[PDB]
Amino acid sequence: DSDDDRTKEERAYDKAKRRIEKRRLEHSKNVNTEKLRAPVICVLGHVDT
Amino acid sequence: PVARSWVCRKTYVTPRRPFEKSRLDQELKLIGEYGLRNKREVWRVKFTLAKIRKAARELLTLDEKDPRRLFEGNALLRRLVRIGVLDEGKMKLDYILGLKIEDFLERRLQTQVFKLGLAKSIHHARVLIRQRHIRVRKQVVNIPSFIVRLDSQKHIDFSLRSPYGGGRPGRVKRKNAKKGQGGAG
Amino acid sequence: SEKRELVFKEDGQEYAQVIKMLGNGRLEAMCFDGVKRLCHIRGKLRKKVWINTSDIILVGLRDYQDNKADVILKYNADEARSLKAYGELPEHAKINETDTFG
Amino acid sequence: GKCRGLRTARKLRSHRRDQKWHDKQYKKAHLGTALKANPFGGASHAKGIVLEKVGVEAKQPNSAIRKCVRVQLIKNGKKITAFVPNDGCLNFIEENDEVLVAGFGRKGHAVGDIPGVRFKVVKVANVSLLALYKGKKERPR
Amino acid sequence: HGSLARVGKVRGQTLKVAKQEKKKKRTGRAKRRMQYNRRFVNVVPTFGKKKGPNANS
Amino acid sequence: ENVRIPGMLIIDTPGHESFSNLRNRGSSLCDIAILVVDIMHGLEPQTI
Amino acid sequence: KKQKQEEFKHIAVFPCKMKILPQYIFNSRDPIVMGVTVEAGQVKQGTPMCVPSKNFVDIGIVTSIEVNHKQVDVAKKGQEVCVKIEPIPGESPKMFGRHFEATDILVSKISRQSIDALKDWFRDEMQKSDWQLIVELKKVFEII
RNA sequence: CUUUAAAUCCUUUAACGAGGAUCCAUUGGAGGGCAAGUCUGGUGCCAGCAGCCGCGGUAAUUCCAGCUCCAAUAGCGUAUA
Repeated sequence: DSDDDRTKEERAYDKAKRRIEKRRLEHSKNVNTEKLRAPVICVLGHVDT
Repeated sequence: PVARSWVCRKTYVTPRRPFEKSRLDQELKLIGEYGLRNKREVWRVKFTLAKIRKAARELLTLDEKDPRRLFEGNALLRRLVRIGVLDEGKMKLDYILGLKIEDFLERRLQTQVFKLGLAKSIHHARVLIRQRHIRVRKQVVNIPSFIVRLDSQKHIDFSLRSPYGGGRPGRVKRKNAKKGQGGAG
Repeated sequence: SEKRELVFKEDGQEYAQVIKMLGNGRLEAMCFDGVKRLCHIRGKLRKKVWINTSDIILVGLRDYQDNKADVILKYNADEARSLKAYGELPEHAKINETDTFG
Repeated sequence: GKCRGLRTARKLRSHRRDQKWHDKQYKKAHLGTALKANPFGGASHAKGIVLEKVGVEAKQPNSAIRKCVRVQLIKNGKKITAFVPNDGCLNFIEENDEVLVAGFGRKGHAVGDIPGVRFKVVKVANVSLLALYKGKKERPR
Repeated sequence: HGSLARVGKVRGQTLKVAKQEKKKKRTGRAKRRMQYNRRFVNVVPTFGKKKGPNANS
Repeated sequence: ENVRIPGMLIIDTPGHESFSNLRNRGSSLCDIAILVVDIMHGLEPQTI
Repeated sequence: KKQKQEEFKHIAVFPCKMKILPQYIFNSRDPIVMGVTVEAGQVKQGTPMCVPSKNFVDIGIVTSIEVNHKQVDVAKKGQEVCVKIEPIPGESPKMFGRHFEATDILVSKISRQSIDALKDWFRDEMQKSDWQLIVELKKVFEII
């Protein structure tokens, strides 16, 4: 059978990478509308302000 | 302060001369003729014979008619008879210094199965021992370096779970049958 | 003796001149850059040619250290003034048939 | 022995003590001067810092030039000369690098045609030099 | 020539070739028994210096 | 709307001499910037 | 760099080409008082003086540079200064009109170590005209 | 299923699971000590090898790469006491 390449070391993680970006994609398609994260504010200025 | 053992000893021994013609010649001859894996087991058989020879030399150092001399003289001779390598009629203390490596290797399980005639070749016998097919008195043994005692010589046969001794056919047989009715139907 | 092939500089060589002779099989030469270098005799040049003082010598440069270097081949008189006429050596280089005054 | 008497043993013991003390390897192994003067300080391997790359000349019958590294030790703080083992390996290292150094195998003596060098380079930049030579590992950037 | 003291010269300018077909193994059961029976049955002891198993001459 | 938020995240920032060019890890992540200005002086090159 | 100047002041000699004015001679020997105008480079204390046309014989070591009886350490190009030059100990003193005359263009005696010392750190005080003077004094002193 | 405070480890047992059975065994050497090629190609006292003798000079039984071979084997080589 010829499904993968000659060595399985560089072919075995392809299914794991396929499952981690499909988990990334599915987590981006089932999303909530309200109660989001806490935003960030960023204090900058001159000396002695 | 733990409940451990820390008790272990070396079984083989490394020879002093690393490269020599003749020593390699009969070592390779013994390995090829008795179907051994590598030189470690023949070195450990040499070490066991060296232990028995040292015990015999120490026992013959002691004078005659000492109760310790008779005690482990009878114990060592009874153990060597019970292994079966020593003949019954050679019931003497100083005959310990007159046997060699192939006498110890004759009582191996591998060559005993090979001499029993139920195996084709010595390597086929080692594979058949290794792959869980032969029981020793209703107890399967999967290892070739098993010292068969004299009382257990007449009780070596195939395992009841093995397909050779009567049982379920193997994995490739049922796969061959599944392929047969796959191609036929 | 025979007119061999006159070689130019490649990457790692420089035309030097011996100004003082060292012992123990080592040599000191004055390269035409302005700095000092210590030279070692080639194994092929161990006894075949006797390098004297005040002559043009080809020295192989060393990159990790610039104080120790190695000679390559000797130019005696005729390839010396022919390559002087080619213009690699400047006017400041004097041979003058091995004059010790400088 | 020669002094052979039944009720004498401390004369033989003191003579054996003096004759064993009047040796070379026993005197080296049982004095603090040999361990103090050792650059390794009694250790099999040690780490140091590469500061110079130089080239030493070989002996009289063997005519070549050897590539060797001046290394300053971490534990002591004095300079040595260390010789890179294999062909095409001076370009693998550069100045200001940590390096692991070990002896040749003559218990602190020069080996072969290389004068004044008794140590060799094993590991540089926490990666094996043999893997750098054989291409099994790629050099850190 | 370039220079005398450039490292990796013969390592750098040597030619490159590839490998060949994969060999097998019998864990020395016939791997060394083949040279044993070559030295015993095949190669006769000739009265001279020696006659090796790798002697391709 | 002030009830549903999970608190607030505050980032303080430098801005002395030899510090105005380290805003890569300080300004590339914070959403709402706050600029505190002194009315004695006003504009500054680092502020602009 | 102040300490580097302080212990490398003697080993660092700035290049200088100097044109001599006629008939402005006061003392001919022990020491050398001669009111000489700078035409190239700069003059500092301890700078040696030689003659190129007389197989490179040194004149002496200078002591002070005076501009209308006022001691100025550094004199630039185009100024008439008065230089007090002293003979070096261990060698014979020299006289004007016999060992050297007013028809010669005077240059400062420099060494290859001094050129290297001016090359390594003296980038600030060594200009393009001084670099051309360095090239010329390399091309006249038979040094590379 | 068993073990176990509860699992994991071992053993038993269903259904899977091998033909170049790619389900691919390396580590050091081949002048002497010291097992093992007067093989092929390249630089040719250079690069380097070498615990010790010694190999390298444009015919290298020692260097640098391919083929074969020997040593021990899931183990082998180096430095230190």
